[PDB]
Amino acid sequence: LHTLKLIATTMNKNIDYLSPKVRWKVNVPWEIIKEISESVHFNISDYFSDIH
Amino acid sequence: ADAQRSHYTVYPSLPHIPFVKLLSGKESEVNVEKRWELYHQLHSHFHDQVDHIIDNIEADLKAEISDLLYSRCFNTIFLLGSDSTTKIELKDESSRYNVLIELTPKESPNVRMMLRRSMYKLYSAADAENDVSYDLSLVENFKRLFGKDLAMVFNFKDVDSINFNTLDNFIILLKSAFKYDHVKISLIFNINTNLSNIEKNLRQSTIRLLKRNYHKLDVSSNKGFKYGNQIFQSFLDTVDGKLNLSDRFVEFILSKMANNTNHNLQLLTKMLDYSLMSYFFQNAFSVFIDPVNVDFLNDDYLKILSRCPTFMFFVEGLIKQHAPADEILSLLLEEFFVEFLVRENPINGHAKFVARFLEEELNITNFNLIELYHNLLIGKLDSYLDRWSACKEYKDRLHFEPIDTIFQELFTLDNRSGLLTQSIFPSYKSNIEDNLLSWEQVLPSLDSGDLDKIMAPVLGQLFKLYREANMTINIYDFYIAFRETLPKEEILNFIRKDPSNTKLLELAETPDAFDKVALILFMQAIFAFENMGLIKFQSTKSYDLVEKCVWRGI
Amino acid sequence: VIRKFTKKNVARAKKKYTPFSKRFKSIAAIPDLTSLPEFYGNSRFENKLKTTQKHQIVETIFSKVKKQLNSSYLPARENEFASIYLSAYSAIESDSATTIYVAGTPGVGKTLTVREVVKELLSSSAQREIPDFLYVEINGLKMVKPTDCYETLWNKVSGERLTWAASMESLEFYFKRVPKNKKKTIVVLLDELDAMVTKSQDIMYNFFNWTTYENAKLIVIAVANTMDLPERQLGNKITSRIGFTRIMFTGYTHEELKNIIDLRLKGLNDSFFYVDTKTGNAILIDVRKVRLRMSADAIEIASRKVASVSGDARRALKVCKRAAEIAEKHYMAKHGYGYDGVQTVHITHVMKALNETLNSHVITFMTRLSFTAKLFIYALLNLMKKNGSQEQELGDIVDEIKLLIEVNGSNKFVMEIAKTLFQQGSDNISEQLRIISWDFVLNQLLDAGILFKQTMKNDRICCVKLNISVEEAKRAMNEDETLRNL
DNA sequence: TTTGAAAAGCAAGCATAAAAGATCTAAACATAAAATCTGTA
DNA sequence: TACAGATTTTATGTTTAGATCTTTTATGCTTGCTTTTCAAA
Ligand SMILES: Nc1ncnc2c1ncn2[C@@H]1O[C@H](COP(=O)(O)OP(=O)(O)OP(=O)(O)O)[C@@H](O)[C@H]1O
Ligand SMILES: [Mg+2]
Repeated sequence: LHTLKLIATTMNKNIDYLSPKVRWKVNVPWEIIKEISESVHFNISDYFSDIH
Repeated sequence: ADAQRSHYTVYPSLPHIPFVKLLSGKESEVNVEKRWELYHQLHSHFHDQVDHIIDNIEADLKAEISDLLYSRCFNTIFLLGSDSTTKIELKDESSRYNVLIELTPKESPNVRMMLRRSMYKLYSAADAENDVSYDLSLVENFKRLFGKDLAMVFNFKDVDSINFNTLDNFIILLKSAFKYDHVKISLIFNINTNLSNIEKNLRQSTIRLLKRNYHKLDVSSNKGFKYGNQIFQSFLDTVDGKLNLSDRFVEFILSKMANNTNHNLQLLTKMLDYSLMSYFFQNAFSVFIDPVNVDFLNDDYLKILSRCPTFMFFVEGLIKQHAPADEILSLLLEEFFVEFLVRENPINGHAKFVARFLEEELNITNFNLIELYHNLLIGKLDSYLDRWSACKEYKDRLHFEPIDTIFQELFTLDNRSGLLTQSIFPSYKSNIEDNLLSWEQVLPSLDSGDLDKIMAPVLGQLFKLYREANMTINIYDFYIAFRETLPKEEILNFIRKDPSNTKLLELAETPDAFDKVALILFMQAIFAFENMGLIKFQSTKSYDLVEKCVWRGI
Repeated sequence: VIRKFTKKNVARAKKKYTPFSKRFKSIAAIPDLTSLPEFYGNSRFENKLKTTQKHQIVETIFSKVKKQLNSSYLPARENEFASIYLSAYSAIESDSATTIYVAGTPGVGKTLTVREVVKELLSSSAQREIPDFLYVEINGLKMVKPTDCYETLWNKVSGERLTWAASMESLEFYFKRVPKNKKKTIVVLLDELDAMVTKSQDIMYNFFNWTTYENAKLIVIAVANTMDLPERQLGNKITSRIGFTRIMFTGYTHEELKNIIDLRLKGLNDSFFYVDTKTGNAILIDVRKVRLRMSADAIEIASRKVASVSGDARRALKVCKRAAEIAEKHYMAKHGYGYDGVQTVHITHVMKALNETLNSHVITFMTRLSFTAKLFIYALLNLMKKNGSQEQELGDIVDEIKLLIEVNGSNKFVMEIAKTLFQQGSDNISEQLRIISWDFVLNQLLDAGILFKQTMKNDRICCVKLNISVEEAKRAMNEDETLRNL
């Protein structure tokens, strides 16, 4: 998932994967993750309905 | 010192097969060599078919790309699930240079490098069959220099990895070649994720440009299961009449094959290979898959084969059906073992029969032969065939009940010991956590014997206090907690055991001796934890607090 | 072969690669280098720049004063002359090797007195009081590459042309292993030594290290602009190991500059000239006899102003030349003379020539700008008066300009000019977000150096600062009769 | 069935880590003319 | 020695991999007040 850049890091070249200073973030929009969650029948909207 | 070097070569000092002697070492070396050679013919018979299948994948896939590539805009091909390993061929088409250009994201940091590498490769390929500038005026002057027309086929490898702004600007750059009447351009995109992820990163005018003629091609090995079924059938015809496959093994194959999508066939080959190595390394009955070794029966073979549960069930059924006791004691065998290892086991041929009947007689192609074989093993083939709504009239022809044959447990591929899990797909960090927490399943408890008996090894003792602590640990309080577990008297007796070391004896009579020893061991274990990745110093120049990073059971 | 790039304009000099360590078989196989016609120097481009004139030049009485105050044409440098001359003379007569480091600010007579010491040494060697020597002058600011000094000095020593690394090994082998009886003494002037040491300290350390050799017979005079150049380019251990002579050159006082100027003008002041009354040509002694003078207080205040600021002879000589040029310009304009009783260079001419140096044109340039540019500067000054940041966003300047136009609606000038500023006086042009000539005056103030603008492609949040000061801007906008009342 | 009270939540302010990149250096990769070294002749 | 040819030397251009420092923004700590579920009467 990192080499496909659906997940991203804070640094892009010479990445230290095993350092605790390097953090991770998602790299897909809401529509992509929505159709991914409906592909597996996961209720991803239920974790966002009560928060806002 | 070589230990402090970056790298060094050792020319070892030389002062013959890795198979060992089974039957508690009482197996003959002839049987060991015969097991070795038997494993080699089975492995060769499987892997020749696997190599032929992989070559056929390459040939048919080049054929499909060559068909789609031929017969004022780009000609766009999207290869979905490509992994970009295939060598794309272009034909010989007279009065026209067909030049193929591979570009990777490493060769593409900006549009300038893309154009310079592309025109260098174009000029080199045109010269291979006066220096020039490596820019797009080489394209417009191509018929003036070389005399023939130009057909460029761009192959972008790992499109999910190239920066999309650079790729968009490169496509817009290549649009400028449409005003030359001697140039046609084809683009091949190796898409790994999906097409909707690609068009959300490209600009809308570029998508409108690419929409004029584009062709999608699912180039994955998962599509139709056509290549996995050939590999699994090749393994079945290797072991047909010799070895059986358990339902646990095939279910394990399916479960592991689901978890990897881009690289499925060689994972299947690796799993089947390791199961074959494990069987031929652990089982002394492997020589009996060849009928010429039936004179090699010894005592230890008989007491190993007498513990088979099929033999157990057969003899208790025999005492159920036969009232006299004289015939029962005669069997409790060497001649009865031989007559049943030559059975045909027609489940493999019937699996081939339903495979060819589903493929070539009902025009149904979306079936997994591994899943079909699992359903035939568990006895639910009808519950696998009642999905396509066309095997209803053929439900009674394809019926098969499983025959639990006698002494099949000595010739089968299973996983009830977890060896395939521990070797190919281990729970790596869970194994590290469980070896740290328990540690009596690693180090033996032999019965400095006293200090070894009543004090833990330092890393496990540190991990026991690490696991029960909070996210943020004070280092001094951690050292105070670690010092309480240690024996204050037996450690001081332990460092006085050797009278030759004088400085340690001098340090032992210090009134601050035990705290120094505890702090030294604590600091060494703390830096071992820091190197393993278990803790992290949340600072640069204090080193007073640490943060927990790893939790057991996650 | 298909190339990945081409280098089509490579011009390579025909310089050999073999150093002097391989010219002979052994150290005892080296002949007398003094008795060789290529060693130690044992200009054909003048006739390119030659032509014949048709008309005679009219040499005006002030042109003698101008020509005789040039830097191309040693009062006050006697202790420095004595120090350099005795160090070099004592090292030449003892066949030793030494180095003299001379430092100072530009124009204080460093190169001039080093050259005068060298010519006095050459004259003493012509009288056979000291043995003969070669003179090499190496200027660090007259090079393409700093290593070319290695190419130059060896070419002055041996007569052959080598590459710089081979020249460096050749000079090392020459100063180390060649015996003293087979070589000549060398005096090197290393002028502008900070130009040759910027990349690294190899040339400095090599030239200072060669003077520590017992066989070298080398005199290195190194001239620089800072004093701590050897102390910061080499360590204190190295500079203690060489032990160079250390000489500073302080700037001239006003009395020394005055003696320099009237020694340039010794034969011309209070002197008679035969002047052709129809052309203006003057001959030093239909023809008028004119005396020529420069007053003492003019030279006095010129040398007093120069010695306060810089203290160098070039500035004092040049303001005297500029005063003479101003006087000759007024003289030629008055008499109607061409190019082909008492004439004096007055105190006011020296005043005006000094005022061209002293004054700045920033305020004068800003008072002659257009209304839009002065509006920009006024809005900028208002913004740094309000928020006090010294960097203002361009959108804030736009809004402040719009607010200053909208507030002063009762003013006659703003009411007359607003249609010009926002529509270019035309009813077919829509009302613009910027004033007319907005980017024109922004680019003009950036080109003049009045402003500084950061590099940012958002034109609104991009920041701009005054690059001069706030007081010249305040003096400029208070001059304008429009801006100063609103 | 209450109850109360300590755990959890929240926010203003602030010191500090860290992201993003501007700027630069050096190594790998690449070419090229003059000099210099090799192998025959 | 002579000389064509191969290799070195010196000199410079092209591209990539990585280091350091600056500027702006995220992030965690502290302290004081407010809500909320669970251990106990
Ligand atoms: N003592 C002097 N007597 C007469 N003329 C002098 C004297 N000093 C300097 N000058 C004049 O000023 C010019 C500048 O002197 P010079 O070139 O020696 O300066 P410098 O200290 O080497 O300067 P820089 O550091 O700029 O090279 C000389 O060429 C000469 O015309
Ligand atoms: Mg000078």
